[PDB]
Amino acid sequence: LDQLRQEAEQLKNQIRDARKACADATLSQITNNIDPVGRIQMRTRRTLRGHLAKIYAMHWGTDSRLLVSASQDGKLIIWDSYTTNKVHAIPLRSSWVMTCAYAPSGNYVACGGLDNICSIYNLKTREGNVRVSRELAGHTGYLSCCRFLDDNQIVTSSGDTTCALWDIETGQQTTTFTGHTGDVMSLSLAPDTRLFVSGACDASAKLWDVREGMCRQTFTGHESDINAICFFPNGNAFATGSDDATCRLFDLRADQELMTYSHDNIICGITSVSFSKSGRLLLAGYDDFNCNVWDALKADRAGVLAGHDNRVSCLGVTDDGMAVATGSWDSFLKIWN
Amino acid sequence: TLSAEDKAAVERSKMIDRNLREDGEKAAREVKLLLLGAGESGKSTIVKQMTGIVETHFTFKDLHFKMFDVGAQRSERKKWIHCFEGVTAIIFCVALSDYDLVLAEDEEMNRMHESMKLFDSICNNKWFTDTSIILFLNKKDLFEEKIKKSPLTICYPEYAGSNTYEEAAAYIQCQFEDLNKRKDTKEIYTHFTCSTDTKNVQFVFDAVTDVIIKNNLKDCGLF
Amino acid sequence: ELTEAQRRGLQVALEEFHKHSAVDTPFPAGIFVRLEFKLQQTSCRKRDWKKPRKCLACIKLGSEDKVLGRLVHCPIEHQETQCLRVQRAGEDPHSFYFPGQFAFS
Amino acid sequence: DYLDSIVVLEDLSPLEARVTRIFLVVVYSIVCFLGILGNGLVIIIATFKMKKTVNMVWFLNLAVADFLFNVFLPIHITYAAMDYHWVFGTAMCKISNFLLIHNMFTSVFLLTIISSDRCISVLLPVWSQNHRSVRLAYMACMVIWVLAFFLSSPSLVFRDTANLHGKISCFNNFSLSTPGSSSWPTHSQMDPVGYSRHMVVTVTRFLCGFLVPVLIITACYLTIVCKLQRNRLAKTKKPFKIIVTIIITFFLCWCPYHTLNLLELHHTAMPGSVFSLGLPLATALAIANSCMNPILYVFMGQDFKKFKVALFSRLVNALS
Amino acid sequence: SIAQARKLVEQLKMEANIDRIKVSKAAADLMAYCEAHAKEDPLLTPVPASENPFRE
Amino acid sequence: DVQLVESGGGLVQPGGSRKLSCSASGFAFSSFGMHWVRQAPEKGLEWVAYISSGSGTIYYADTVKGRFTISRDDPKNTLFLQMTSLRSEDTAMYYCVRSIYYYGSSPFDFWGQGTTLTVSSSDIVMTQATSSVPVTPGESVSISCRSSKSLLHSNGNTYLYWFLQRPGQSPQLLIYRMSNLASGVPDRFSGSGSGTAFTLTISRLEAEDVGVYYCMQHLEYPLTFGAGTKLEL
Ligand SMILES: CC(C)CCC[C@@H](C)[C@H]1CC[C@H]2[C@@H]3CC=C4C[C@@H](O)CC[C@]4(C)[C@H]3CC[C@]12C
Ligand SMILES: CC(C)CCC[C@@H](C)[C@H]1CC[C@H]2[C@@H]3CC=C4C[C@@H](O)CC[C@]4(C)[C@H]3CC[C@]12C
Ligand SMILES: CC(C)CCC[C@@H](C)[C@H]1CC[C@H]2[C@@H]3CC=C4C[C@@H](O)CC[C@]4(C)[C@H]3CC[C@]12C
Ligand SMILES: CC(C)CCC[C@@H](C)[C@H]1CC[C@H]2[C@@H]3CC=C4C[C@@H](O)CC[C@]4(C)[C@H]3CC[C@]12C
Repeated sequence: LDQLRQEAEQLKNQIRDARKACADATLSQITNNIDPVGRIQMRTRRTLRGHLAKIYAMHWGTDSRLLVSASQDGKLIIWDSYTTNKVHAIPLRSSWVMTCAYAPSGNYVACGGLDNICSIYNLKTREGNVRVSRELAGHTGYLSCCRFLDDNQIVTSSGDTTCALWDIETGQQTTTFTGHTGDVMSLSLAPDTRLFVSGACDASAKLWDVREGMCRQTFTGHESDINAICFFPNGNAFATGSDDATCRLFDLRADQELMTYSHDNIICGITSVSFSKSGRLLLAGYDDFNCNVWDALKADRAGVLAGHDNRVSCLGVTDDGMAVATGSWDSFLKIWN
Repeated sequence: TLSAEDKAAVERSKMIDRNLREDGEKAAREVKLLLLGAGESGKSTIVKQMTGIVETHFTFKDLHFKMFDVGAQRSERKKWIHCFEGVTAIIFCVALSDYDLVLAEDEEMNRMHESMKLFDSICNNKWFTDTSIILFLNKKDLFEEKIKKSPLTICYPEYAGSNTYEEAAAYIQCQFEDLNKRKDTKEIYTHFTCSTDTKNVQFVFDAVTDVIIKNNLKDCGLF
Repeated sequence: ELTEAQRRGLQVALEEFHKHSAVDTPFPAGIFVRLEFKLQQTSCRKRDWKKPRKCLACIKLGSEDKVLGRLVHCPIEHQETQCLRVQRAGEDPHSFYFPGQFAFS
Repeated sequence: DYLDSIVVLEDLSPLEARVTRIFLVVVYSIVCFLGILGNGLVIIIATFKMKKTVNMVWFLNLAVADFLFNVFLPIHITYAAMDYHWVFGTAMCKISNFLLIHNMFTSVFLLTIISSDRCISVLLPVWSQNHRSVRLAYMACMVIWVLAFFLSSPSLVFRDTANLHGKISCFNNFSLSTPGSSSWPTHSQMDPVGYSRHMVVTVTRFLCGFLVPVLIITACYLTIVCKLQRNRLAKTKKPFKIIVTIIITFFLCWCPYHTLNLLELHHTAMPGSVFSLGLPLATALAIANSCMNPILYVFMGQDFKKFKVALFSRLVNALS
Repeated sequence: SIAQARKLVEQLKMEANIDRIKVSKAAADLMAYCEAHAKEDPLLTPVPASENPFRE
Repeated sequence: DVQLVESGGGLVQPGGSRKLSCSASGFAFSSFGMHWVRQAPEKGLEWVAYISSGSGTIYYADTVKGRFTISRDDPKNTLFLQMTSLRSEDTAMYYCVRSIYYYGSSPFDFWGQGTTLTVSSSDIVMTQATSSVPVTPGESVSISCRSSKSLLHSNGNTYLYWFLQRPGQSPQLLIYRMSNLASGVPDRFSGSGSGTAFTLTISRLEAEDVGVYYCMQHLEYPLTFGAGTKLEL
């Protein structure tokens, strides 16, 4: 029955033409009246050391003072940002780790990697040591990103074209999101925690409703794999970083690509993308051994962070948006301000 | 200028750092080997002689070996490959009794051909620019039995030689070893396994000892 | 005053410098005379200064007409010590060489 | 009237003598400056941009010893500046000579320990992998400083000075009756004490600073070369050109000084010009094995390449 | 097979019936949000060291 | 199942010696600092000694400094107190307290059962003027403690602790850092105040809250306690 292929062509063309009709102007033309941010200088107010291998993940705590970092050595380290003191040093059962998560309440942490298992550790145990609270299994690929929702709910993304919403007490997959045609590499929850976004290794991003479990929108435009996704603080837009050495800004309600950020002197893709609290700044981490601070409203480049020796592996910004913690494969975590 | 509790926190942090450094020193004296193959090309048997990631820890002549098998992870080699960098060696198992065999997929494709392209992709990867390969050639006996009936020319329509096991095996080795385009930094310690004795681990031990000597000489700055 | 073997041709040497109480230390190879002040001294003369000074003058005479070395300032640590310095002049070094000189240790 | 002054017949010969003095103090200063710069760079590299390896202890201790030796060198340089006239007294001549000797012996022992560590690393790789740690190296290095000091102990006590003929020379007097105000008849022995102590100190330093270290270094590096030849692992001529230069320069830099010190045991039958002209040259050469150690071992490593290229490119960018 | 094609067609049909707005409206909303919450961000306008927690 | 059991007490002739043993069970003893505290038969609590994790820091009270000794044995997780040359003022009840210090931790959370010892016959001072207050069930109660020095540090922390001791029971931690409630404590307790003047309030008073309340000065390792406020009837 070849008719279904023609039908798919028909709806695809209808969607594309409706999208083209909807657009009337460009964000650059509308924004070409405001004063540019200028030139941002940031200094490493603190350097955190103690890892003996590459750093593969990092998540800021609920406050602006605690954070958690994972290394391929096989260690999860909890750092007190203000005084560089180490609060906890959890040894993992598998050294192949590619993700991290910090619970909003601060009671639990999450870990995962090539073992296809999401391990949830309890931080505040009355005995006085960190224990493995739970071990969730059911994925058939490497875990790429896990983010907490409540103290009793997590969302994971695997490399088998599948995202999942779990239930910590029962340990069962409450909901499964499928539809991607490649490995999912990033995940970002909405500020209201009612929906999220996933970027897969087929140059596509998808919008997911947590409770319903069905996709709502899909955005294309990239020409390579997608390595990182960040959500705008407004909750109605997001940013994608790809291996095409190009960032893009998508909007949900309009369902369009607003701006593209790229330069002729950049040839390596982005590995981590994160907005600022005001939304006027976008920080990206390349393989050029440095991080770059663009201007999300004018599509120019403002700042650079070149403290790390090797390339920027993971990047995040404080909840109040003053410090920027960036960890790299050369076993260093720099706190810029 | 420090409170009573803050000094105790600093003491705890220093103890944590001490433990981390001790763990790092203790975990840096084990030889790590990656394992790769094409299908069920004798990999299970090779592991027997000596989900996801499968780690096997064993000991030979006071040397501790950790071997990582990634057979389960089918999705995308490129994304997880960079995790294994700085490994002491890469074992590559090739079943050479498959010249007359094709995939379960009904694509006319002889098993070593995809093995050849997999070897080419792995050998010339930018991560493994100075990592030695310990290529093993398996199923020697079955190949020897089959070569009398079905000639090797069905796989290689260029070979001009007798249907004898020795020279056919030499041809296969020669056409599996030319793909190394980086002959200046890395080595290919080929071996004809499946002899069913305690000799594969000996070959691996010799290769890793040579790699250890080279790494020590590079570290000392004398070489 | 004067011992006849010295100071007679040595004012002659001093005034050949003019061209340019006393004692003597007799080193086994030669005599070193110091002069502070002596009689027969005269005010000022021309090149024919032998034809008709009260000062420190270190001449290591040697013997008679082979006069070894003279340093003589005449204002009638540095001055007197460098006056003694001429003791070496006309000796062979390494004769009083102390062990461990010229080296790190 | 009042005559002036003059100095007559002294052999203030411009040839040899004065010019040799000027040239040697100049070369002393140049090599001292290069040495201090090199050792300082080595220390900062080993402390900031270099990991906590077993090789770190060896290089750090070698750099510290060389830096201290070159820091204390210009006191002797300025002693040589004024025609060997010590104007600092006996209070700190002993201290300076003791520090010089201690640093030199520490550097020699550290070179020997580095050579032996490399030899054991290449010969037995399994044992080196299993039983090598930073704590072991830190311990070796402190035992070294202590032993050398014991070996540098003979200094100071003999170091003494006298104003003979208006000149003060800082000399070791092994017959300790010179501080007891005993005279000497020039016949070259205070037999019960003089040759006894002089010979003991001279041979004890000569053997333990030149004979054992050179034999051990030569044996270890020859074994390394033989291992590298019988099993083809070279791929480049760099290791041979490093080993050969190390052995040759160690021998050529530490043989003349020790042999000229040994010849001082009989400083009467031998001529006079040999010591005065020879000892400065051996001093020069010697002080030259402590300005090279830095290049051959840690400025040939991988980290020096990384720091060099990275910081040099970033400072060229700063120029841009 | 055929069922998966029908499911994909149905998914496209559901996705094709979402409400959409003009790009200019989203642009104005983004600009308004960025300008409104601009005086607080301690990265666009750095705060002095008096209340900075990280300087030392 | 995290009880601590202490032994070694009894009648002692003056000038004797003794060993006090605190045996732990059910927690990571190697990561907890340990304190020995003393309570007189009729007076309040008094700090005696403190030992850190790894035995890298040991502190003694000035009244017994150089007279007693402390030690820990991690493999058998047992705390030892060497007591020597006992005077007539050393008869008391000894408590073995655990405390772990990191960011957000709660020191002095758990207290031992206490062992009795009878013997035959600058520092911040914390005062509690209120000796006793008569409280009927169902009221709101306030307890005020005062200091001789500012307990507020430059980092914002105010090191003041509030403990409760029921009749014939070991002391229990109520409030740590003057504002944070301990685990398992009902929400009806609260604490506030400023430097040199702190106040603990209890709302909807119940039959259980009968006991003696103590304030605690943790700014210095002398760890001066208060006189204690009694609530009865
Ligand atoms: C006093 C001097 C001249 C003696 C010379 C021999 C010394 C320097 C040699 C002999 C054997 C050598 C050791 C052999 C093996 C090891 C173990 C390694 O983990 C650190 C280096 C160390 C410890 C070597 C250091 C150098 C060594 C101690
Ligand atoms: C003549 C002797 C004393 C020379 C000593 C130096 C060299 C040759 C050797 C022999 C004695 C050795 C040391 C003996 C004891 C210690 C202390 C221990 O905690 C670490 C190893 C260490 C440090 C050994 C390492 C190698 C060593 C330092
Ligand atoms: C007059 C006295 C001081 C002479 C004694 C010799 C002095 C110069 C020696 C003896 C012990 C030595 C120290 C021993 C250990 C260390 C630690 C090492 O990582 C760096 C060098 C350092 C810090 C040494 C510096 C020099 C040192 C202090
Ligand atoms: C104080 C000053 C004069 C010391 C100078 C030392 C000189 C003579 C020594 C020390 C460093 C040495 C060089 C270091 C590097 C190289 C490259 C190597 O592949 C072969 C040896 C070679 C070519 C060496 C030749 C000799 C060399 C130049």
